[PDB]
Amino acid sequence: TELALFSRVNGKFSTEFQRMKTLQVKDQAVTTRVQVRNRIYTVKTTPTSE
Amino acid sequence: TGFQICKNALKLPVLEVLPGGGWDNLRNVDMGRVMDLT
Repeated sequence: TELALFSRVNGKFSTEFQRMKTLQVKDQAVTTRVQVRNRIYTVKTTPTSE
Repeated sequence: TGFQICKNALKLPVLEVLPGGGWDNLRNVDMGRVMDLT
Protein backbone atom coordinates (compact mmCIF):
# COMPACT_ATOMS: atom_id res chain seq x y z
CA THR A 1 0.00 0.00 0.00
CA GLU A 2 1.31 3.44 -0.94
CA LEU A 3 -0.48 6.61 0.15
CA ALA A 4 0.76 10.10 -0.74
CA LEU A 5 -1.07 13.22 0.44
CA PHE A 6 -0.26 16.79 -0.63
CA SER A 7 2.71 15.30 -2.53
CA ARG A 8 4.62 15.59 0.77
CA VAL A 9 3.20 13.01 3.21
CA ASN A 10 4.19 9.51 2.08
CA GLY A 11 3.30 6.18 3.65
CA LYS A 12 4.29 2.70 2.48
CA PHE A 13 3.03 -0.56 3.95
CA SER A 14 4.41 -3.76 2.42
CA THR A 15 3.47 -7.11 3.92
CA GLU A 16 4.37 -10.59 2.71
CA PHE A 17 3.46 -14.08 3.91
CA GLN A 18 5.17 -17.12 2.43
CA ARG A 19 3.98 -20.51 3.67
CA MET A 20 5.69 -23.61 2.31
CA LYS A 21 4.91 -27.18 3.36
CA THR A 22 6.29 -30.56 2.32
CA LEU A 23 5.15 -34.07 3.16
CA GLN A 24 6.98 -37.17 2.03
CA VAL A 25 6.05 -40.76 2.76
CA LYS A 26 7.92 -43.81 1.59
CA ASP A 27 7.00 -47.40 2.28
CA GLN A 28 8.81 -50.53 1.23
CA ALA A 29 8.23 -54.21 1.87
CA VAL A 30 10.48 -56.97 0.56
CA THR A 31 9.58 -60.62 1.04
CA THR A 32 11.77 -63.52 0.00
CA ARG A 33 11.45 -67.28 0.37
CA VAL A 34 13.81 -70.00 -0.78
CA GLN A 35 12.80 -73.63 -0.51
CA VAL A 36 15.34 -76.34 -1.32
CA ARG A 37 14.78 -80.07 -1.15
CA ASN A 38 17.37 -82.59 -2.25
CA ARG A 39 16.56 -86.28 -2.26
CA ILE A 40 19.61 -88.31 -3.01
CA TYR A 41 19.12 -92.00 -2.31
CA THR A 42 16.26 -94.23 -1.27
CA VAL A 43 17.20 -96.92 1.22
CA LYS A 44 14.96 -99.99 1.40
CA THR A 45 15.30 -103.23 3.33
CA THR A 46 15.99 -106.50 1.57
CA PRO A 47 13.12 -109.00 1.84
CA THR A 48 15.61 -111.58 3.19
CA SER A 49 16.48 -109.54 6.27
CA GLU A 50 16.27 -111.02 9.75
CA THR B 1 28.81 -110.26 -5.90
CA GLY B 2 30.64 -107.09 -4.95
CA PHE B 3 32.31 -104.58 -7.23
CA GLN B 4 35.00 -103.34 -4.86
CA ILE B 5 37.52 -105.60 -6.57
CA CYS B 6 36.45 -104.03 -9.85
CA LYS B 7 36.74 -100.47 -8.55
CA ASN B 8 40.14 -101.20 -7.03
CA ALA B 9 41.40 -102.62 -10.32
CA LEU B 10 40.01 -100.02 -12.73
CA LYS B 11 39.52 -96.83 -10.64
CA LEU B 12 36.12 -96.24 -12.22
CA PRO B 13 32.58 -95.63 -10.97
CA VAL B 14 29.99 -98.32 -11.40
CA LEU B 15 26.82 -97.53 -13.32
CA GLU B 16 24.14 -96.76 -10.76
CA VAL B 17 21.01 -97.47 -12.81
CA LEU B 18 20.83 -101.26 -12.89
CA PRO B 19 17.90 -103.32 -14.19
CA GLY B 20 16.46 -106.54 -12.84
CA GLY B 21 14.88 -104.99 -9.77
CA GLY B 22 11.18 -105.66 -9.57
CA TRP B 23 8.78 -102.74 -9.79
CA ASP B 24 5.36 -102.38 -8.18
CA ASN B 25 3.20 -101.14 -11.02
CA LEU B 26 0.55 -99.87 -8.61
CA ARG B 27 2.38 -97.24 -6.59
CA ASN B 28 5.43 -97.18 -8.90
CA VAL B 29 8.50 -97.77 -6.75
CA ASP B 30 11.25 -100.36 -6.93
CA MET B 31 10.54 -103.30 -4.66
CA GLY B 32 13.26 -105.94 -4.68
CA ARG B 33 16.14 -107.48 -6.56
CA VAL B 34 15.21 -110.38 -8.82
CA MET B 35 18.17 -111.07 -11.09
CA ASP B 36 21.55 -111.84 -9.56
CA LEU B 37 24.15 -109.16 -10.27
CA THR B 38 27.74 -110.32 -9.92
